[PDB]
This record gives sequence, C-alpha cells and structure tokens, in this order.
Amino acid sequence: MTKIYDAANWSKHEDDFTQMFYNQNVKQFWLPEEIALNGDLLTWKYLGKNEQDTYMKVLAGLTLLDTEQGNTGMPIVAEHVDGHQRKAVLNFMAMMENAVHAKSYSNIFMTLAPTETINEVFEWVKQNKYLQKKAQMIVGLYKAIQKDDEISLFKAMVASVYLESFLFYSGFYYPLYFYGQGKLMQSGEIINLILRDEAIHGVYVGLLAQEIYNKQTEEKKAELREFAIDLLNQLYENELEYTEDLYDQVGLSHDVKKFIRYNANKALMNLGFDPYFEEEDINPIVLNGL
Amino acid sequence: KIYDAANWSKHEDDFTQMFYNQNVKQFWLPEEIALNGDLLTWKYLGKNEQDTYMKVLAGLTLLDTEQGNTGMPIVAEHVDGHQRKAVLNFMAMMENAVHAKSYSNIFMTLAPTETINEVFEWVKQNKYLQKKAQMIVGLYKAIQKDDEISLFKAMVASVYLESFLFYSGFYYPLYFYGQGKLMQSGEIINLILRDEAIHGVYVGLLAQEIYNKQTEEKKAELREFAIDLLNQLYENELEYTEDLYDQVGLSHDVKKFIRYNANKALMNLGFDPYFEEEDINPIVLNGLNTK
Ligand SMILES: [Mn+2]
Ligand SMILES: [Mn+2]
Ligand SMILES: [Mn+2]
Ligand SMILES: [Mn+2]
Repeated sequence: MTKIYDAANWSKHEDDFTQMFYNQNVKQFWLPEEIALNGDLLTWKYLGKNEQDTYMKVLAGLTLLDTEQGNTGMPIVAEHVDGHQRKAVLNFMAMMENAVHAKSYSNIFMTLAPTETINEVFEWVKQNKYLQKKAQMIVGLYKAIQKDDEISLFKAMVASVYLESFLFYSGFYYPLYFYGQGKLMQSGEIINLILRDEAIHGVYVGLLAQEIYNKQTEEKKAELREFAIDLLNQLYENELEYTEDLYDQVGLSHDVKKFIRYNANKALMNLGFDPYFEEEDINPIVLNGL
Repeated sequence: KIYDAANWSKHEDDFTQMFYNQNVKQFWLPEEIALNGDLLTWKYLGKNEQDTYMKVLAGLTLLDTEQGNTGMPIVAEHVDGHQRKAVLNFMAMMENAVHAKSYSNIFMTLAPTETINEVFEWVKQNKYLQKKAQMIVGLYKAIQKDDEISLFKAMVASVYLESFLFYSGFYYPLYFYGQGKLMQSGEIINLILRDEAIHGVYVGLLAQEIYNKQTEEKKAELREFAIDLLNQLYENELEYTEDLYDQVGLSHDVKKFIRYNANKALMNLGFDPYFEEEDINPIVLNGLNTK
C-alpha cells in the first residue's frame, strides 16, 4: 500500500509562495525593444545641461547595481537556496537583472546621447567613490556566503533586499519625476517596468531572509536585527552623499532624500522589521510617476 | 577591485550580441502548447514503446537539470564579460524555468504520479545514464578560479551535452513527431532541442576563444582531451542506445543519429568531424524539419 517517494517535480509546492512568484515573474517578462524610444528625443533635447548630466549619471548608477545583481547577487543566492522551484525563480530574476534591466539602460543611452557622453558616464561610474563603496559593500556580502551556512546567506539576502528596495531609489526618483510631468515618457515606461520587477524581487528575497531569521534563537535574532540596521545606516549615510553629489545641481537633493527614506522603510518591511524613518510628504509629481 | 557597469553600446566580442538577439527572440513558455491531445495517440502505443519513451524522457530530464543547476551557472561564473554573463544567465534561465517545467508537464500528462516516481527511480539507478551524467558533472566540478584550461574542458563537456548527448534521447520524440504521434509533446521537444542547439554553438565559440589563446603544443593536448572524452562518451552512448532501443528495433538508426550529432558538436568546438557522413532516418528528419 506504501508509495515510492516523490522526485522533485512541479506539481508539489516547496513552500506557500514560490509558485505564485514564479507565475508572476514569467508573466511580467519584457524586452526594452518593445518600447520605441525616439519619442523622448525632443523632451530630452529641451532639458538643461545639468538635468541631462544628472539623468545620465543616475541611470549609470542603476546600470552598475543591475550588472552586479545579475552577474553575482542573484546567481549566488540561487546557488545556496534549496529547491528546484525556488532556484528557477531566482535564476529568472538574475536573467532579468543583466539580460533585461542593465541592457535597457544602454538602449536609453544609445537613443539620447552621443557615444562620447556614453563613454564618459561609464568612466564616471568607475571613479565615483559612493558608487564604488556601495558596490564594494553589497558584492562583498554576496561573496562572503559560505555553503551550508545560513547566517552568511541571510546577510547577503539583507544586502540584496537593500539593493532591490532601497538603493535603486535614489536613481529611480529622476525618471519618475520626469514621467510625472509628461517628460521622457518612453524611457519612463522602461523604468516603471524595471521598478515593477524590483518590487517583487525585493518581496521574494525578503521572504527567504525571514525564513532563515525565523530559525534563530532570540539572542541570534537580536544580533541579526543589529546587523540589518547597522548595514542600513551605513548604506544610508553613503546614499545621502551620493544623492547630494547628483541632485544639488538640479535642486532636488532634499526631495530625493525623503524618497529614499520612504523606500528604506519598505525594505525593512520586506525583511519583517518595523519602519525606521518617520513618514514624510513625497513630491506628488513622483507619485504621479508611479 | 573596480566595479564597472555593463555597456551594450560596445561589443566585447564578435558574436555575443548576435546570440543575445537569437536567444531572446526564441523565448517561449510551457503553457503555450496544450498537452492533453497526446493521450489520443499515447493510448495506442505498445508497452515497449511507452517504456522506451518514459525512460528517454527521464534521461533528458535528469541531464537537463544538471545543466540548469550547475553547467550553465558555473560557466557564467568563470567567463569574463558582462554581455557574455547576460547571455549565459538567459540560457540558465531557459534550463530551469522553461525546459524543466516542460519536461515535468509532459510526464504529468502521460503517466500517473506513481509511474513517474518509478521511472525516475529506475533511470536514476541506470548504469549508462549515470556514467554520462557523472562524467559531465565531474568536469564542471573541476573548474578552478582563473584557470582557463579547466574552464575549456568544462565547456567541451557542456557542448557535448548540448549538441551530442541529448540526441540519443531526442531521437524518439522526433521519431513519433515525424509520424504524427505525440505531436504536442513533440512540438515541446522540438523547441527545447532548438534552444540546446544554440546553447551548444554559443558555448562552443567561448571554448574556441580559449583554445585559440593557447600554444601549438597546448592546442594538440586540448584536441587529444576532446577526442578522448568524445570516445568515452560515444562508447557509453552505444550501450545506452542498445539498452533502450533494441526492444523497439531502432538502435541501428539511432546510432547513425548519435554520430551525426557528435560531428556537429565537434564542429561547434572548431574541430574536424570524427565520423564518416551518414544519411539519417527520414521519419526523424521529418520531425526535425518541422516548424
Ligand atoms: Mn534590476
Ligand atoms: Mn532585482
Ligand atoms: Mn535544457
Ligand atoms: Mn541547454
């Protein structure tokens, strides 16, 4: 009467959520080529030199983050997470990062900017100290993951949630700010698709992190919260300097800072933690950008 | 040390952007093909035909899982270049998110749960399937950081899987597909096979890049490695083939198909064909030429 036991298939749920994330991720599949970009040519031409500079640099910072999330972050987390369906979701998310998201920025650059300006902005990412610091910190945690060591994995998942749900947002602000004013709307459409993806990526990785956290003693949990909050504050302080560096020339630094604090709270919530920053009024233009 | 962003406005090689395009435009999902109508031809096959099909299918499934969990991600890890890593990530995604779900769907349609579990138990213990699966996995596990020789050897193993080892298995679904039997699952298999073909060609070009950076003595040594590996896999394929196909009388023709695909795998690695040219079973050809 006994049966022969199941061989890792697709009808069997590994958990309560992976299948629905799998379906959501694959149904959200897109390519930048679906969006024609020549319609932004005039609203781009009309921006001040300061505005164009900030815009290029903002997207370049995003490109760097997605490059490392696709090359390193998502594949390494996929390697250490158990279960073929969980791995399939993480592999799909990894593909989106570098094959779709990172590439879309080049589609935008190639439309709006001459080659020399494109070359210069990629040189600028290499030498920018805030962008290098944030990459160093995030990638360092990814590369510190030890096989069968759930704590090192948790730390990298916190880093990934902070990249998905917090760090992208100093960059996302500006395309959204323009979209909300009816400017650069084709580029803005691409960015909204990227943002829609990152929101579900941050939730999913957050749920995996909570799984590991929930296995710990109360004492260990207290240390993990310390790690998460210390890391958030360290990233936050660096992001403030990055934000000022980019946005002071367009007069928006204070507004962007409010936006990144808002999203920091969302990252904490994705990790099952209470909000850390007090609520503030976000620019309604950016809210219309959503 | 210095972290740089992917810049798709420039080429890092002669071929990666072209393969990127071909890969993403071939994107598909299991749900697109309705499978239930296969039961109308499945019920008319003999026990040996159903048995061979199940065993072949499980063989393909098991090998493709290794490629999704290890083969593609390990190569993506050691290859330098943002655009190459992106293409390789896309290929790994297809293995895990598309191909694996597609094989599962075919199984769930044709067999009850208990039968699926038993077939996988059998194929998991099978000597010829295990020999080739572990030979390939062994080479993936032997890649060393910053050692392009070990990477090349793994790429050769990967090309042999994509362009050669799958084909003793693909034969049967293509054979049915060419006869008007199991058309829905045959369409799925044809899409999978079309992905593996481009995977094999792409990884082959990455291997040739490494090969071309070597001295003449080192090249001769890498050629000997590739031919020796091919020979080991080929001799096991002949045994694998007789084990599965003698009961349905097809082994002679399957062997011709293996050699023909071995030659394609070698050409993907920039090497000369090893086997004399042979004609292929016209029913299988009719299956292959569909689309
Ligand atoms: Mn992304
Ligand atoms: Mn993401
Ligand atoms: Mn496959
Ligand atoms: Mn493949």
